[PDB]
Amino acid sequence: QKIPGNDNSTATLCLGHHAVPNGTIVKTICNDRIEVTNATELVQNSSIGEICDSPHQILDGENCTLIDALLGDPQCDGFQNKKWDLFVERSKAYSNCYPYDVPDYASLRSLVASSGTLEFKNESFNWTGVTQNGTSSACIRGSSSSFFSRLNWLTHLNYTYPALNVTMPNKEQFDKLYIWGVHHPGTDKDQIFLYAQSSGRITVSTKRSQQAVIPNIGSRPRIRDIPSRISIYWTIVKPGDILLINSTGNLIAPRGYFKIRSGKSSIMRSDAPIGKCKSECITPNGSIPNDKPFQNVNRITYGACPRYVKHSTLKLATGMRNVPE
Amino acid sequence: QKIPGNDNSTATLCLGHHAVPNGTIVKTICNDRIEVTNATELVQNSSIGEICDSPHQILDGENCTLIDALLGDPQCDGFQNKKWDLFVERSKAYSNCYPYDVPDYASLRSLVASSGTLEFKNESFNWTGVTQNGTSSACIRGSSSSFFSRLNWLTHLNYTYPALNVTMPNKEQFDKLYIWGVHHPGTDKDQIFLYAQSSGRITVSTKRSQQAVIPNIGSRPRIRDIPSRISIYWTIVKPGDILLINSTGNLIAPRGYFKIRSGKSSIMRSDAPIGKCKSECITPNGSIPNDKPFQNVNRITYGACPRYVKHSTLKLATGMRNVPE
Amino acid sequence: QVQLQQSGAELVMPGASVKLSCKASGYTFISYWMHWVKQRPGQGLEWIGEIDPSDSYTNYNQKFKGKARLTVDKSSSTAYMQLSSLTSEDSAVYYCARGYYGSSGYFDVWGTGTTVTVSSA
Amino acid sequence: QVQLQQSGAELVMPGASVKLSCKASGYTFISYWMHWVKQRPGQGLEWIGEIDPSDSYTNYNQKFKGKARLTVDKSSSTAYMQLSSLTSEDSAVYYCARGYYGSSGYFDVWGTGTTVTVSSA
Amino acid sequence: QVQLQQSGAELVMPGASVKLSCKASGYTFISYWMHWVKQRPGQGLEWIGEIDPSDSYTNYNQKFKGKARLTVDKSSSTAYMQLSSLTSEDSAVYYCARGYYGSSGYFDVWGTGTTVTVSSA
Amino acid sequence: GIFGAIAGFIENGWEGMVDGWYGFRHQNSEGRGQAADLKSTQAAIDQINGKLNRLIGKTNEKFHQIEKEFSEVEGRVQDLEKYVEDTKIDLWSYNAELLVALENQHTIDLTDSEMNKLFEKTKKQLRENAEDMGNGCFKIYHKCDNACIESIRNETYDHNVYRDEALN
Amino acid sequence: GIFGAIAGFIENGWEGMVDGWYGFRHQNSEGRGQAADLKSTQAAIDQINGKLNRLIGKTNEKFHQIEKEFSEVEGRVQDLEKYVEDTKIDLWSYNAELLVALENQHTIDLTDSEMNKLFEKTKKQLRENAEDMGNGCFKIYHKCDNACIESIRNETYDHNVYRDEALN
Amino acid sequence: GIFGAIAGFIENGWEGMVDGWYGFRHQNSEGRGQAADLKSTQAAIDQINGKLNRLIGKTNEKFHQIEKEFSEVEGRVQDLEKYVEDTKIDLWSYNAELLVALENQHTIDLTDSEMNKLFEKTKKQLRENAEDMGNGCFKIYHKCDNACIESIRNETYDHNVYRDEALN
Ligand SMILES: *[C@@H]1O[C@H](CO)[C@@H](O)[C@H](O)[C@H]1NC(C)=O
Ligand SMILES: *[C@@H]1O[C@H](CO)[C@@H](O)[C@H](O)[C@H]1NC(C)=O
Ligand SMILES: *[C@@H]1O[C@H](CO)[C@@H](O)[C@H](O)[C@H]1NC(C)=O
Ligand SMILES: *[C@@H]1O[C@H](CO)[C@@H](O)[C@H](O)[C@H]1NC(C)=O
Repeated sequence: QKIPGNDNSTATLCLGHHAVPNGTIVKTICNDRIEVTNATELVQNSSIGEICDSPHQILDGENCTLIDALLGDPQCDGFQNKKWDLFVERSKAYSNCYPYDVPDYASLRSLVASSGTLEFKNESFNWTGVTQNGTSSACIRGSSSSFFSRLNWLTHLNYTYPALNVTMPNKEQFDKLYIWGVHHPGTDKDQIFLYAQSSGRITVSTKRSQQAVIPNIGSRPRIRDIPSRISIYWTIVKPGDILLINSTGNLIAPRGYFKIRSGKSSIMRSDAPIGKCKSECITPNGSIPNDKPFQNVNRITYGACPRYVKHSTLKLATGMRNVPE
Repeated sequence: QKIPGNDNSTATLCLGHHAVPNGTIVKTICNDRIEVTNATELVQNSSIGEICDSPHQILDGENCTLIDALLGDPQCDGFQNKKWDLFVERSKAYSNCYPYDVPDYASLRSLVASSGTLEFKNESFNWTGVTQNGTSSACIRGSSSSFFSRLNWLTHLNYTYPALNVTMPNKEQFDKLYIWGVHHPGTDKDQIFLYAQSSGRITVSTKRSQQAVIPNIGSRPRIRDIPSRISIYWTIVKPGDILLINSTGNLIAPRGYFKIRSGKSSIMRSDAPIGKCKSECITPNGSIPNDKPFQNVNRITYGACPRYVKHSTLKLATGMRNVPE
Repeated sequence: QVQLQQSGAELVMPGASVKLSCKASGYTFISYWMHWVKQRPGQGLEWIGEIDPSDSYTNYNQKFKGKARLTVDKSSSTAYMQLSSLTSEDSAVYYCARGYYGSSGYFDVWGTGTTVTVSSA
Repeated sequence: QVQLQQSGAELVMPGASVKLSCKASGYTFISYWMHWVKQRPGQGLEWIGEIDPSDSYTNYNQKFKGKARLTVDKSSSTAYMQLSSLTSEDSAVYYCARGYYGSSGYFDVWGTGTTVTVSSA
Repeated sequence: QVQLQQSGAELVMPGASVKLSCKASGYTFISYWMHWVKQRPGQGLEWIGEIDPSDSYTNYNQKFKGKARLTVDKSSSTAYMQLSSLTSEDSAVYYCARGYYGSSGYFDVWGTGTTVTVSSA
Repeated sequence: GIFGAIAGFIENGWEGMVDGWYGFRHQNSEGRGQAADLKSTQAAIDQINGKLNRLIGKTNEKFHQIEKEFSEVEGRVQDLEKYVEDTKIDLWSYNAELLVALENQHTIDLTDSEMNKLFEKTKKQLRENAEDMGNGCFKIYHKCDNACIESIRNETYDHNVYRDEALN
Repeated sequence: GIFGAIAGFIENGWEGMVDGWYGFRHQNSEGRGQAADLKSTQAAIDQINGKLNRLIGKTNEKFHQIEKEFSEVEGRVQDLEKYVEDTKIDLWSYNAELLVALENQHTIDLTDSEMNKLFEKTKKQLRENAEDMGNGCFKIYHKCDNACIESIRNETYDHNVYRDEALN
Repeated sequence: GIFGAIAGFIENGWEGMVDGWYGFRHQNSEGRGQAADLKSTQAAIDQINGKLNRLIGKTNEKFHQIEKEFSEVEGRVQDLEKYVEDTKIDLWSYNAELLVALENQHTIDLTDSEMNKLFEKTKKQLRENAEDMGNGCFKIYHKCDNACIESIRNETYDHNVYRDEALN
């Protein structure tokens, strides 16, 4: 802003503008390397690396998977009947019981992530002539080798498996989710010895819809000494409807309904531990601050989170054009 | 620009900007029929009509589909063990020998398209007591009627089909895609006389998952004198995981495994022949040069292609506003 | 194609008058100027005048005042040359040339020429 | 971190000349002004002069003509005073200070001072 | 709904003073001009004067100097006339009218009128 | 934000400017020539090239996608695939039409005015001799030759005041 | 829609401004100086904050979404999820890049000129005292002290136009 | 890219926008008045109608789509359908809010300034008797009647300068 010199009669008042000696390079619609005085980094480049559960109700998942948290996971029975707003599943993911294989595992994971409120109301039933509370061999709880706490391992009683015809009406105001299963033995001799005679048949039907399954028999690869699989099913019941567990063979019946609420809940496969902060946006890397419009941390989010973009350094021109000399 | 008189009392001058008498109509946010000096046609209106394959290794068509090549089409034996970055499927392509009916055909098509790397490692197996290397009638291969080259046809041997229990673990460090099938005959008498006794029972289980199928016996309409179908299944195996083919009846077994890696390949359905350019964008109408942001050639693309829009004449005002007259 | 089509040859009396033509085509007439170049056989090229097709600005060579005049017809895209008081020294080939605007004056497109001959025979 | 580095103490003849220095760092030299403030022992601070580092515009205090002279070196980001005809009344601690532009002149960053003693001992 | 409400009928002595009212409503007062039109019984309409409600700019008819005086009250959105030196020739019906700004002056909304009678009876 | 020059007080324009986008047409005693301000047209061409760097070339290498061309109907998942492909195409077609509209509008808006530099350059030697000209042709009363227009082009113009005409 | 001042005739500006975003210098007889504006800097900061209201905060509470990472390969249902998430990410990344481009351009465009208020304010008293200056370096021929510059910055300036000894 | 007139030096404006958007106001010996520039208001209404031509009517005629209103939970695909519908609306709502913001900003920008046409028209007739003025009102020294202001409105003015007085 060159000013001529000491002038008396005139006054050269170079009414100019403001400059900053340091500059920040931002992108415009014309030039990709323009420089501005100040710039706000819109994309959250990095996290604090930690999950902080103070604003939300983040439930830890150390040696826990959510579908086994629904089940009787012996390493995860300390999280039973626990509310959560965000379940984090640890990358170690060590499940130590019979190998469950939900045929629509992603669907059940997304369903209970959407519900997010674990209230297992232990419901009485009409199982007559069965052997409830079976003994597993890979669930490790109290050195007793019990089954899942929440699923009942119904087998023969007095060498007889009657055709079960149990029901429990929905006489309440909320939905009742029934998490049941069907067992896939290694051999036909195993099914004959354990559950019933010859094959098995299950027809689980609500009033409005039905779900039937035939168990499969075959020699699976052994996981922790089990040549078998258990496949888990879900039977959402609307108010006023009737749930009717009609099974003849490999029934793994629920001990009670799971209360579901269409609430602010989700799941997130992560590895960072639980800490203490004030931030409501959580990422598998860790809880990031919410004061950014975009991010580059990860795709998977929960809560009031910035939107994921593929860029890394979108800086908003939070000032005028820099001409720092 | 109307300039003043010559004399001008010899004390004058002038100024202007621009003109060119050509005219090009572009669209703005205010008007839709404004005229500019120059304009770049942002939408690739037309192609060259031919698939030219210099940047991407594009594998040929010639009456054989990708699933035909994966099944080992007797019409196309010259495509085995052939790497490819882009597959083009001819519109004149037809199936041969047995009509395969993959129950999730688009899923397998997309899976092997994303694979894009054919190396059928001819893995040795333990098929004992079966009549492998079976011969069909609708196959044509040197006028000899030889079955699929990339997988095996197994029937009874010495009027006996033992319950096969083979396994081959993943001792390597890459995923091994296994392509197997189950045979759906045209008659119960055909099932009894040809494969095994009575019905069949097939379960193919990995450590991490399981796939099972019961064969179905029907009376399907004849294609090339074949009143039957086969259905093809895939059993992706992670490193360390162990595959276990378990079957009692109809086993259309692999002769090995297909190598799969997370490549950047894709399938494409087209009819254009093979030529030469330097163009890395391919469309079913033929390769277009991707020196444009958008296109109106086709929806399906491969590689670095402009984004398909429903417009046809998006012209950017590369120049400025024209006042020609 | 930008071509300045030009007329044929003429033969008139000494002291008579002739009117030449040069039809412009393929481009907008009022954009670029017109210039005419005289070349006597065995001699050098000479610049005689310039015109503005938009509003008829006249600038002539100093040696050719009152002898060469420039007119245009904007309807037909034609540039005309009227010559007066012809002498035997005037026999030359007159080239109709295009011209960039003003004193820059680089003649981007030329013409073919008319054999103008002055004789009493 | 902005700091106005300052030289050591000097002890010169009465009537001789001394040239102080103040090397500015951490900020662009031409932006903020440079001011020098004199403080006698036990007395009040006194404002010497004011200089523009961009083009060497100088205004001096009315008691300080011919005694203080302000110069800058824009390459090394430093400012100098030159003292002429020194007397024992000039013995003080000279602080080089930054400043806002011009007459507003609030000295946001100060210096450590320079003990200048004028004596024949 | 815009309507220019007026007062009732009023009777004065000859030479007395009366002040009329016209309360504008339904529109912002300072926008449109206020005009007064007098209709004598059985005669033609006559234009009295014009006033700017924003800043009290007044232009009067040439026959109405010293006789009509136009004032406004911007708080209550109303306009007044002051009458001086009244005579029996002044008995008529006075209509207050709105108007477009300035000389164009088309009276888009009219008023009901007030009967003013000047008599000694 | 139009500036009202290219459609405003520059009403016709001359068609011969093949070397540059802008120019400084003039009229002298020695011939009414032309010009081309390389700085302004270079700035305009540079911002067009910067616009086309995000557009012409350097696309997104999207290799494998979903199947968009379809056949006889299969299920609800085919309807979902068609719906997501159609919504992507509608979003991208709206987005491309919007992008063309904003960038054509911005190209018209920026290639407009910036002739105030010539105004302020000419002011201090035009302020005294018959005062101020701005109607589109700078009727410059500085009696000069092609050297002064060369200086105006070069942005190296001094202020030799013409006090012979102060008011008329 | 650039106005060509901050990259135009305000060539570098001066960095000893910590009192705002826009400036006012002077070269009075009582020493030079500078002072920042009150309402124009506040207007620029207010529109920046208005931009940041829809950017900083007001993030949509998307609680439960689809799984965006996969370990195994499933096919039709999986690559559709990958396709919809990748198209959402590409659309939102283009939206973010486009948004940054448009409002960085708009921030550069609006933080430009607005000298015209000072030009018109100085104009009527700078008509007869040796005319005017058009740059950002006003030669205000009104011989006035720091109180005059206080009136210039204070938007309350009476016009004592200087009668004689002007225009030579 | 604001121009600083409507919120700038048009501090109040008058409320007779019944015949046009833009106005022409005056002071006279023969009474004041008001008009409307038919060219400017017709231009502005033309850009408004062109903005509305892509918006009012001509909607994208999409007949069959995926089911958006849902029921009791199914698990897969329904979650994907809700996700793709949510993101579709989330992108379209951001796109609608962005479109409203850009077009309202651009409408405020284009319905701004354009005093420069009248300024350059009046500069020639005020360059020698008094000078111009831009603070609020537009002072014109040319003593004339409603016909001269009509010629100002008609954009056909002859620049007849009273040369009797220079600046006083
Ligand atoms: C359970 O988790 C803890 C850390 O949370 C870990 O140290 C331990 O090894 C885990 N249990 C097993 C059986 O791996
Ligand atoms: C449950 O049902 C069985 C047979 O359906 C019945 O014998 C039994 O009494 C029922 N339970 C109770 C608590 O009544
Ligand atoms: C089975 O176990 C549950 C608790 O897990 C208990 O309440 C129930 O009485 C048991 N039933 C039998 C038959 O042992
Ligand atoms: C400056 O303006 C303020 C209000 O804007 C008011 O005090 C007065 O007009 C001015 N003050 C001085 C000290 O001139």
